[PDB]
Amino acid sequence: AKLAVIRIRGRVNVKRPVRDTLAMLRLHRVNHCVIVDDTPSYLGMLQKAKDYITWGEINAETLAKLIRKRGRLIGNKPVTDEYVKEKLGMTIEEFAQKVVNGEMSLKDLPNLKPVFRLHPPRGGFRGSKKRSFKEGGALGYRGEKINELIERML
Amino acid sequence: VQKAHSFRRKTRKKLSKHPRRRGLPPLTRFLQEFEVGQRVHIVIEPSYHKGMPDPRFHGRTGTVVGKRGEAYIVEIKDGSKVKTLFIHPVHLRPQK
RNA sequence: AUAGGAGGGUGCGGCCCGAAAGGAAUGAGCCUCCCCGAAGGAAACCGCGGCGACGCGGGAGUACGAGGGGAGGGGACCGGGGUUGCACCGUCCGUCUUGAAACACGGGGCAGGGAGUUCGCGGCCGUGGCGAGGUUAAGGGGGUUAAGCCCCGUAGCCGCAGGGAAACCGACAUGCCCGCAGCCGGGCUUAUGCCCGGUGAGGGGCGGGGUGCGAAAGCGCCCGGAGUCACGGCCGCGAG
RNA sequence: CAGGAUGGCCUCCCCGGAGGUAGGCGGUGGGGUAGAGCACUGAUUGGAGGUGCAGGGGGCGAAAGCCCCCGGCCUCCUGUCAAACUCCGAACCCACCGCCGCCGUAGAUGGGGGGAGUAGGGUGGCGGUGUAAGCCGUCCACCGAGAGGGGAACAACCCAGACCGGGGUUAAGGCCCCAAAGUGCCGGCUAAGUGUUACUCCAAAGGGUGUCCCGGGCCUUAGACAGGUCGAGGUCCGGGGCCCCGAAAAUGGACGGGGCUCAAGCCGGCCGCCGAGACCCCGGCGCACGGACCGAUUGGUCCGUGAUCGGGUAGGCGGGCGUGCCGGUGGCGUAGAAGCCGGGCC
RNA sequence: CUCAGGCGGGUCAGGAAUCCGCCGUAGAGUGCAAGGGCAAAAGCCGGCCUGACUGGACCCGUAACAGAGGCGGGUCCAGCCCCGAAAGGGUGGCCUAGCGAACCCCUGUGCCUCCCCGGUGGGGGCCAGGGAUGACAGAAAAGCUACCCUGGGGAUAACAGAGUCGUCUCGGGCGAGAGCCCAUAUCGACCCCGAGGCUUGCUACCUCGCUGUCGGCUCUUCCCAUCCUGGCCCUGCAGCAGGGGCCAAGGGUGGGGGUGUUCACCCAUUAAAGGGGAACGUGAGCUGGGUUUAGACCGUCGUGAGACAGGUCGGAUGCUA
RNA sequence: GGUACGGCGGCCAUAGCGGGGGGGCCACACCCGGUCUCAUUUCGAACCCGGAAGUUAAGCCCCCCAGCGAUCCCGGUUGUACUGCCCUCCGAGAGGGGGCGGGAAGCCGGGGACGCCGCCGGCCA
Repeated sequence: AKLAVIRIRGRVNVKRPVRDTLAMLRLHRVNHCVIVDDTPSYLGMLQKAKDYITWGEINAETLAKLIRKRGRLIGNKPVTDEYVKEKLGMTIEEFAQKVVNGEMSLKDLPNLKPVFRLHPPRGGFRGSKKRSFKEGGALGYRGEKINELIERML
Repeated sequence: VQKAHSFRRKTRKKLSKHPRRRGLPPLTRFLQEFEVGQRVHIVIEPSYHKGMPDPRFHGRTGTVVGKRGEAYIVEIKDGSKVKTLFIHPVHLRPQK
């Protein structure tokens, strides 16, 4: 499946291994989101950097909304229905559905960058950024509940 | 008190041998052969004192770059520089 | 003359000055009206869930929103400056030090003066001339108000052949293999572009050669032509 | 040994062309730490059994010797150990391979050249030492060389890494007043102003029919305990939460202060709101890289990419501002030059 | 060929002399510390020998990563050899310690060379071995300063502050034991848990371009772990008195001898003649007896200059707020 | 192709130690004698030379065991001891704790285990 990963903690008091892991995950700043595969390598990277990120499974509807709102092309240009139809012949909803189902990867939209720069959540995070989501914080594996966070951050 | 590094410095357990492994080893390791470009581990045999590499390198994997006499030439990467060692095959092991 | 912080910072309000150099009667502060609008973003009202704080769906992505435009009214101020009031913040400057507001050192005020300079040798780089050659020193001749200007001056220095303590001997103007740029042929490709094949200056790896040690093998150094002069700059050693 | 040199770490330029590896997954190998254990070495309480074994006390002697306590050695049972022990043994770390991820033809890895500064470190976790403070190493996280928002102030703790003008939302944490946001909601506890302290920067052994609970044994609702008569739960034991005693200091005074008792304290949870230069959006500046144009020497204009550019001490590199004199070029001035006081504009 | 140690047997012979069997994973040995390695051996016993040699190449360690003179080690080529039937082994000791630059000198061995040329005596040069610097990456090397001077350091001691509380003062837990019986009227062994910062010590955090020492006099103030004064409780409290404890810091806590003394000792009174903090309160308030310069004497030590937390005599105290 | 036959080996105890039963086509042994080859720091004990009168008693070969030793699997102790990363979580302190990721040693009980492979010959066929 496809996993959405959001960086939570900042860039200070982070040791070199985790810093490099996050850099390779392309989460250079806070409130940044990426979509990755569910392969063992990526799972190991998430396990390594689990104390500064949260992640979960993303629905087709949430992926489509994220692409339409925060999806940006090279040059920080908006992703438009005209452009998506021209370069794929399908709507953003069908593109997201196919991506989630695994028919093809986001990389098949030309000039689309892998990073979504989300907005701070409405009402803030419902837990401290120093404890895992299971305990009641905001870090660690979140499951399907990451869709609510994605909605609150667009 | 600072102590300089010697050949057998702090090797009491590294160069020790199992009580049930005493005596000379089987001859297969003695008579094994390698080819240029092969990768070989370095596992020192305490009972054979000739052609022994420095225990500093015990447990590392190197590349065979030739063979002079009965000893194989193993090229290893210490830090960033390249080091050449001459090791009897009894101390070497193939990488599967 | 009831008020506390290194004497300042951000924002504005009193009082005062505002001819020129700043805007402005070809119209200032100001007042009224219309349009678009990013991130963001209500409420009235109605239905439902929770013991409760409250929340969910419609209202609605509506009202509003940085900023971007248009129209009408009025008719002389806005910008700027001095001082002071209020709200919040702010424990001076240079210095050694792990650590300076420091009960660590140097600090009454103002004006002038004040601290990587010159030569010799060596290593580099930026640029320019000539180029298997480069360059003159001392000095000489012409001309001139003059020490400027013009011409000569091969002594010398470095480079052209390296090895060796010395005696002494004394080498590729290319015999092969990879190969970047570039060029040529083909395919994909709207074009830049990508892939493949050949050739490939420069660059790299072999082969062969000179010399020292060696009985020899074999090793060290060197060999298929780029150096020299000049101006400026950085550093090294010696001179204070 | 308050000083130098060679390295490590920084900066600037060049060549050389197709790979590289801080993180992850699997695999091929190495290890002897934590823990554990007695199989080696060395310790360690008692009981049983067997051994004259050159112990030692005695009985027992012309000599040859035996009869018991006690010492030693061996086996078993029982109760304990090891930084300089190991029959075993992790987490974890290291080398090499294949792949994912990231960087690289806008030139990495790597190589040559020029210039440095650095030879007192501190806090924080771990290891050896020390009564402790501390001393000495190790980890590279923060200060040194670091803004802004908080913990009352604080170097190190929390959020957070910063070009300029604006709008919004969050972070640490906070919401009775100082002070922006709740005298917010549900169940329970404390009566001590205990507390109102994340850490920097908070006193114990022992004890409490003080209270709120959870387990277990005896009796066990007119049958239990207190005084064979009453007539409903009694009598014990081990535990959990809060509080109490144990608890004495010197200028007058510290939960930051006022103050607070179904809290404005504490335990288990929840619902709103407030709050940064962080994150999002709009406009502007510069820098890095690539591209197209014009200027007769280092220069100028515009376009494209930047989530993967914008703090900074020692130090390295680039551009620019200002002063005296000289060779040129173009000029100003007694209708008022230089200089000097106040003011406007870039 | 197999060791140490042990069991059973045997004339002298015994615990132990030399011998015969069985068991025996090394419990022996391996030149020397320790670790590692060694059983038809690397140990014990013998035969032969001198590879503990000559001319060279490359590589690892000292010195990881990451630079190095000198040195040690490893893998090899060639020459001449040793053992062995052969393979195979030999460049010292089974591996890790036992050692050292420049200049100069000595020895070996063959060559090159010395100013116009040649011979001779002698010298110079290349290669190899050797003589040492233990402060061991290599000076040739004794002291006092109180007559001292200079540049610095709070990178570093003494007084004072700060941290700590081993030590010191004080308190608590259990209760063996002593108390005619009775652990708790009184004392409280062995052991264990704490407070203070009033003794000493430890650390080296601030202060060395100066924060002027001990004691005494003067003066102000504060704490209670209370000596007297006020009020109480237990008692092995008859009274008069004693022992222990509690509340209580308003008041008092004095005068003298020797000694610089703080302190401690002593005297006569007294209700008692308590202990402590304030830069060990108080020198821009005082005094200067001691400490601690420059002069001098004695004892001891030193060859001497001289020194002594050993004595003794003398030895400066700045001020216009 | 058969063989209670040997020689050379690989892993080097799950293969060892200690026990019980069975065998001698060939073959392996014990065994007989020391002129010669060879040797005793004496010894034909070992080593060597010459053979088959006798024996399967021993070695050797085949089958069996769980007494000692070794080691493999399953269950319990047990996700116990220990440990990597984050933490404004609890403690006066020592030290503990929450989330994610690893995970023993010894002991108890039940099975396994008295070796498995390679090459070539002898005898028979």
